Amino acid sequence: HMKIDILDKGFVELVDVMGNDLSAVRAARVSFDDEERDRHLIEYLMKHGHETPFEHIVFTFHVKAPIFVARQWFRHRIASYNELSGRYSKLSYEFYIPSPERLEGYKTTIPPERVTEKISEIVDKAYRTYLELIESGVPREVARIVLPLNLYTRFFWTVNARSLMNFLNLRADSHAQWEIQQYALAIARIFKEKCPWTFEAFLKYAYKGDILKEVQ
Amino acid sequence: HMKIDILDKGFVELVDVMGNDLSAVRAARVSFKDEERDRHLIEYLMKHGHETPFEHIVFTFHVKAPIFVARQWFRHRIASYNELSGRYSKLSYEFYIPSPERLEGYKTTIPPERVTEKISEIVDKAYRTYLELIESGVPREVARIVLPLNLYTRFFWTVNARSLMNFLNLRADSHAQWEIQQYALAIARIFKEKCPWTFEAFLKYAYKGDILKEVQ
Amino acid sequence: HMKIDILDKGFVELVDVMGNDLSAVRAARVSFDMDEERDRHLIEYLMKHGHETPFEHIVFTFHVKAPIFVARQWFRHRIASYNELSGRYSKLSYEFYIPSPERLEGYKTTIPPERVTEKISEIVDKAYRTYLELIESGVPREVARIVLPLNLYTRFFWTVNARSLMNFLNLRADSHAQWEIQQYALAIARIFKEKCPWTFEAFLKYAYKGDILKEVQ
Amino acid sequence: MKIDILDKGFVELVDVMGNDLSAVRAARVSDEERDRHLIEYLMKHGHETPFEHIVFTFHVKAPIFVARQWFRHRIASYNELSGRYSKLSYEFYIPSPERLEGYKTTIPPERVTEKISEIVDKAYRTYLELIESGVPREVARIVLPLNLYTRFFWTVNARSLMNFLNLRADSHAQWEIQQYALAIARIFKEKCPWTFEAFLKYAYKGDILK
Ligand SMILES: Cc1cc2c(cc1C)N(C[C@H](O)[C@H](O)[C@H](O)COP(=O)(O)OP(=O)(O)OC[C@H]1O[C@@H](n3cnc4c(N)ncnc43)[C@H](O)[C@@H]1O)c1[nH]c(=O)[nH]c(=O)c1N2C=O
Ligand SMILES: Cc1cc2c(cc1C)N(C[C@H](O)[C@H](O)[C@H](O)COP(=O)(O)OP(=O)(O)OC[C@H]1O[C@@H](n3cnc4c(N)ncnc43)[C@H](O)[C@@H]1O)c1[nH]c(=O)[nH]c(=O)c1N2C=O
Ligand SMILES: Cc1cc2c(cc1C)N(C[C@H](O)[C@H](O)[C@H](O)COP(=O)(O)OP(=O)(O)OC[C@H]1O[C@@H](n3cnc4c(N)ncnc43)[C@H](O)[C@@H]1O)c1[nH]c(=O)[nH]c(=O)c1N2C=O
Ligand SMILES: Cc1cc2c(cc1C)N(C[C@H](O)[C@H](O)[C@H](O)COP(=O)(O)OP(=O)(O)OC[C@H]1O[C@@H](n3cnc4c(N)ncnc43)[C@H](O)[C@@H]1O)c1[nH]c(=O)[nH]c(=O)c1N2
Repeated sequence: HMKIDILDKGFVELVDVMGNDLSAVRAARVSFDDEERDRHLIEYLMKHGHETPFEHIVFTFHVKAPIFVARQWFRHRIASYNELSGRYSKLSYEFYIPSPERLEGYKTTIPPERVTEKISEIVDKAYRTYLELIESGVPREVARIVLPLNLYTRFFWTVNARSLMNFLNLRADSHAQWEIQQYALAIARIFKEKCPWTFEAFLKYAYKGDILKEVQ
Repeated sequence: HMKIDILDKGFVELVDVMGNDLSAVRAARVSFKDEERDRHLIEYLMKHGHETPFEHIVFTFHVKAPIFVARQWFRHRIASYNELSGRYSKLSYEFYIPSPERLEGYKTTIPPERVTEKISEIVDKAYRTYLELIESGVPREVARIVLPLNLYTRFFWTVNARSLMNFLNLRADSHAQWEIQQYALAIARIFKEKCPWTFEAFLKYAYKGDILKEVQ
Repeated sequence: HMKIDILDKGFVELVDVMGNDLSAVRAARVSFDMDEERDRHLIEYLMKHGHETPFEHIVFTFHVKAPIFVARQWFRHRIASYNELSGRYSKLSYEFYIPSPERLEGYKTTIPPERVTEKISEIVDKAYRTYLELIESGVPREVARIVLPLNLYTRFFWTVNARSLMNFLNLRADSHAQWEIQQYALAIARIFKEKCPWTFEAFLKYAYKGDILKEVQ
Repeated sequence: MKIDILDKGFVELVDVMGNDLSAVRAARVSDEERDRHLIEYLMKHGHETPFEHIVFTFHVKAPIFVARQWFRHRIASYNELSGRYSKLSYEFYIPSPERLEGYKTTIPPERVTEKISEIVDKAYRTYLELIESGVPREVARIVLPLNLYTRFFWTVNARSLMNFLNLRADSHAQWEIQQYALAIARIFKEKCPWTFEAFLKYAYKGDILK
């Protein structure tokens, strides 16, 4: 299974896939079974906006992302989600602590290392308060509300190539938060590995973002 | 490939599938095996209305059906479709001619065999008019409008188990037209073969229709 | 109620609408927490930068009477709500779309365009008479109707938001789409322009991918 | 219509399209007593598509943990407060001691309320300190707790709204979202009384509304 590590404790793991570039070719021509002619069709469908044949290629991912990242991701309605229940599921209680390198470019009054320290400080205080409430008898659903937005969560993502290509135009772009951009780059990498023709054609004719045309 | 013939010239063919019953188990637990425990979870998710884990099992079918059946089918929006272009495809023109046995139960002034003959008569007249217009230079998109609603079409249907179970509840039921009931029975057969635990649980706790609890 | 007649016997009628151009402004203004000129400037900004979600808050309900072959192309738009006349039970008017000889202008035909119109009328009369003969003899509606041509008129209700409506106009109000549905999309664009003038103007200026709306008034 | 939820939250009706007859007009394509009888017929026989023609727009102010459960309902339109570009107001959900009634706790319920206020003040002060020192909003905000209030616009049709009520206006859903769901049901009852009544009588799967 393809697994790309993202941020300090996160990942993107490919669980399953249905079809390849030819799944889109079969659907566009409508018949159940030439390499150059088939790849030429992929480029034709892409450059002319014939997006429906690409809905026949489906992916299942296992993502471990911080809640603030998952909140931006889960806004993509044309997909299937299954996340860990904060009310009942036994979470690992891992948190995203940005490295000082995340603050490179911004001029700060305090050192970037002090920002990293202040984030660690408040997640430890919040987590200790949570355990103290849990130990005292407060139900999980009430005690968990004190936990920060950088807390790690795990989910299953079933998405078709069409909706995956929309996620890439929006999330694999400089206007999206750096944290989600990283997760989208891993999604693009897994997509390129499984559908090389559809990915290449996408970057050539349909891709609206910027970071995928700059980063290898 | 599983292929079930429906009506006089139609079929339902399984193109591809992603996952099995365990795909729904993995998605519900949020983790990438105990037969009794896994089957007990499928039954728990089904009886308590936890339907989202079943969206992680996806199917691709190749269906050949009359346009009046396709019109009823394509009303199911939570799916992916790709049909033959009536405007450009050099399609095989075949029509659904109901057998006299289709009219069994209804009291008719003319014999059921005469109904079958009258349908064949008018489809031949309509098809001959179409070819005459096509030969005379009329574009396909205009000449085709004279063809009857029993004209066979071909399409590719990508649907997840949840939306497939909604289709079964509605189309594999006596209230739906006899022609689509037949197509839904073939869908249920391919679904049972690939996801036996999910199909058994669905019939036991969620299935709202009638014909699937009567027909084997 | 706005009603635009399409083809020989069809129409597009506006049943209801929710919101206007300022509905999209109110929905966008919640993001960055906080005037006609300023609110029109926002619509144009959202449109040119691909911020499409605020436009989902403007919803329309239409009543369309179109030939089945047109409805088949329309109903492919899944991000909408539909409700059509039941062919199995509903009492249809039994009206058919007969193209005028002017529809065949441009194409070189061996037979005159007037003969094409006559041949279409000929076969719809034959099919309709066969249908009534089966209906009178006791054949159930669901079986007897299968002989009727694709040019037969149907009626439906269409509930669609401005975002999905703008996808429809992109695809159907374009030269690559069949002339029949282009006509229906032009009336949709007309009703959309009348209710959402700022959104429609911004749409043609920055987001519209088709061709006929930038040429036809 | 505005219904206040929890300590600082609300559900406000922005706009609505149609009423009970919008579903009647949409169904009749396929008299008060005869129209109401149709509503009950469509509901008891599972004819749900005519109800998609009644659409609502709400303005909701709810904590992030409630919004996370709400936003899982994909058959709807959402528009939320950025966070990356918006000005973070000191608005967090502090449960009252009455929220812990029923559970036996080692510390008093009033001390739980105090400990929640204590940690939100610490997290909000840390946030302002990072913001003042030059840390961008999108990075500094990650320290804020899940009880932080957010605002969003919700455009949903009656069919998807009735699915939301079957799931969220039920004892199995968290008590906080149940409260919001009761406000969604109240506004729905006021605008579509026939649809709500028939829904309660034949289609409603939950428990708290009955
Ligand atoms: C750089 C940036 C900034 C922000 C945001 C995003 C980005 C990249 N987003 C999220 C997007 O709005 C959108 O949710 C997401 O891009 C998914 O984007 P999305 O495009 O809505 O994805 P989808 O999976 O829901 O659906 C895929 C396609 O399906 C169609 N669709 C689906 N449901 C529909 C329906 N109901 N009606 C009509 N069409 C519908 C539509 O054509 C869409 O492209 C914000 N959202 C918000 O509310 N306030 C904000 O300030 C921001 N902003 C701050 O982070
Ligand atoms: C009491 C309780 C506990 C938990 C949860 C919920 C509740 C109430 N939920 C969230 C539900 O899934 C939620 O109701 C759903 O997302 C929206 O619930 P939902 O019912 O899927 O609502 P929708 O608006 O997305 O869509 C409305 C309808 O549209 C159809 N649909 C939409 N998209 C589809 C598609 N892609 N494929 C097929 N059909 C699709 C489908 O028929 C659905 O009924 C959990 N989810 C999770 O992953 N782990 C968990 O432990 C939990 N659990 C704790 O949090
Ligand atoms: C000129 C022309 C020619 C032809 C066709 C059309 C035209 C204009 N179309 C129809 C399109 O394929 C399509 O259905 C629709 O027009 C676009 O219709 P569409 O763009 O898919 O619109 P929508 O309303 O279903 O959904 C709105 C948005 O929602 C998203 N979406 C919705 N459901 C989704 C999902 N499940 N997965 C991923 N994304 C999904 C997606 O981003 C989409 O833009 C054909 N279809 C076919 O099967 N064979 C053919 O030969 C032809 N062709 C000959 O007539
Ligand atoms: C016996 C019988 C008879 C008829 C019909 C069906 C059957 C089974 N229909 C068709 C019917 O109205 C419906 O369109 C199809 O059965 C598809 O059902 P869904 O919408 O549930 O599936 P679909 O696949 O489209 O969606 C699945 C689920 O997604 C949700 N959903 C999808 N899009 C949504 C949206 N925009 N808003 C809210 N929820 C949404 C719903 O929860 C739905 O259950 C009909 N139709 C007609 O027009 N006239 C008629 O007379 C009949 N008669």
